[PDB]
Amino acid sequence: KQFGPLVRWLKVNFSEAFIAWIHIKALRVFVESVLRYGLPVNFQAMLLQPNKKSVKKLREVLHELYKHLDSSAAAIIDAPMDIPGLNLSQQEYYPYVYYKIDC
Amino acid sequence: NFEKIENELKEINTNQEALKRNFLELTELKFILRKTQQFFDEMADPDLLRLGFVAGVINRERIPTFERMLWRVCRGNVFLRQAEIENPLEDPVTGDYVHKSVFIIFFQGDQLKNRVKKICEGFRASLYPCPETPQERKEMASGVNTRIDDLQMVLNQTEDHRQRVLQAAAKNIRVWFIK
Amino acid sequence: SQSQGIQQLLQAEKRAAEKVADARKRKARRLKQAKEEAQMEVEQYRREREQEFQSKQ
Amino acid sequence: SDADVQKQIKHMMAFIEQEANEKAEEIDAKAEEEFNIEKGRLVQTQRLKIMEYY
Amino acid sequence: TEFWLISAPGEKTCQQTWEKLHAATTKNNNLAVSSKFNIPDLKVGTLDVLVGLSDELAKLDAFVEGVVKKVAQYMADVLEDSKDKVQENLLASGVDLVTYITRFQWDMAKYPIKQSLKNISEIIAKGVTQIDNDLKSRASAYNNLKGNLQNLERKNAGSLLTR
Repeated sequence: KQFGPLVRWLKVNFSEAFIAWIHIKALRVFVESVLRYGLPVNFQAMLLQPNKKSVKKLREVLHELYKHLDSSAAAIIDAPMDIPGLNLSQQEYYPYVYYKIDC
Repeated sequence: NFEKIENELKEINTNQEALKRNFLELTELKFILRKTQQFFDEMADPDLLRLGFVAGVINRERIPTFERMLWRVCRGNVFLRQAEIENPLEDPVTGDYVHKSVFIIFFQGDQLKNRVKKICEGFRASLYPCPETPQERKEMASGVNTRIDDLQMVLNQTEDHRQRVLQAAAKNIRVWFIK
Repeated sequence: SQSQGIQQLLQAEKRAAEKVADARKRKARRLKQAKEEAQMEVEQYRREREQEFQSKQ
Repeated sequence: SDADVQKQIKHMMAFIEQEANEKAEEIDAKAEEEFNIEKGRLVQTQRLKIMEYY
Repeated sequence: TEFWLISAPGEKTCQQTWEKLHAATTKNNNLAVSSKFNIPDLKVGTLDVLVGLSDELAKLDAFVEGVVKKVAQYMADVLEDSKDKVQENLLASGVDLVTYITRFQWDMAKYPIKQSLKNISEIIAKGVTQIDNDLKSRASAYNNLKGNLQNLERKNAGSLLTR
């Protein structure tokens, strides 16, 4: 009696939950893009899927390309651990705005 | 005689540290007040509430990491400036003479203010209060310029008093010990 | 060299502050204009009901 | 670097511009709303006093 | 599978960035498949408000990561007898999850673009928290029913004393 309704409800609700997930992803992207590149708004993001074992060369070439699109004069090389205070860094950094989806 | 000698020694010894701390704080504040106007040295046409402002002083060898951490936590829009303060100055708490850099940060609102002040305190800098207007700057400059000389005067005279009373004690301590 | 950044920041702050101040002045002026227009419409109703009262009498 | 200085300053001027714009438009909307509702208040109470008078 | 989102910050014009990131990159080598994420041009708040949203949407992403994949976990646990082809049982819409994501766009019908990022994120958070409690209730009810059937198995298990 109850298995069918539960599976139907979960089927419908995962769609809404994930749509909300990617909505939050997009808002995250937009806020971080504005902060990184102050106004006017000029951020038309890319969705990229890396290929088999492509990650190394792919990110090397992406970094080489974005050297000047995002200032290389700061960060990148190293960073201490900023535990003290309200917030601390939990993400890697690069000469670009990068986020991810774990499908 | 022993009670008074030791008690006065204790009291002067304790007060010396506090006076030292406050005098060093006021000295650093005077230096920051000095450099702040140079940082405004572009064009003085004006006769004299959204941008927030802070200033302080750091040790060398921290500057690049500190700057890049500010730039990464508050991306692209925390306006930090700095300059060297020539000749070392004692850290009042750390107790080391070390090379120093006066620094400033400008921000737009409360959220950035929180991050800036917290990262500063985490890096264990020294802020001290700072002005926003030329007359405030002059007020603080005079208030510190009198007080630094006053505290140095009292420090030196009280240290001379230490010297006198300690000589008086040492002249007789051996006989006191034997008795 | 270094000072121009602080100069521009302070002057932009001054400009924004003056703009928002003029906006607040606008708020006050428009509020008082609303007050005056309210009084004039009250006066129009008063005149009309004055005429009706005279007709009644 | 100079590129960082100019880009950061550009961003800050843009953001202070838009902060001033936001406050200006917000105070504009509030002033219009309070214009309407102050008309409402004053007109209604004074007209009701006139109601009692007549 | 995993997908990356890259800023693509204009370069004075959208095309001079997007075309070089996609076509020039893939022609340099086939290291990655490329497409556009179709960001919506939301209304911008104050920089201070945006810095607050920085933390808000920093924590919110980690929160929704948990909630959505908890929905997926309980989905699989309820459908354990046929959880194979899990990606279809999950798929929000389309034929494949990649097919879905490579076509994503801001959806007005669920939430409108006009309101502030504050309010929009708050309503999305309401949705996700309600989803969490709905799981905690309904999946727990199904779990209690399953445990009841296991109690039945215990009633039918062991020696005749236990049975």
